[PDB]
Formats: sequence, C-alpha cells, structure tokens
Amino acid sequence: GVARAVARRGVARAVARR
Repeated sequence: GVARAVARRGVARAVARR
C-alpha cells in the first residue's frame, strides 16, 4: 500500500509495505 522508490547513496528504499 506504500512503497518508496529512493535509490540514493545513504538513502535507499527500505520502505515497502503493501
């Protein structure tokens, strides 16, 4: 229901909820 798409050096997307 809530997934983030951030792929930066230091800030990666560890947010992945349905």
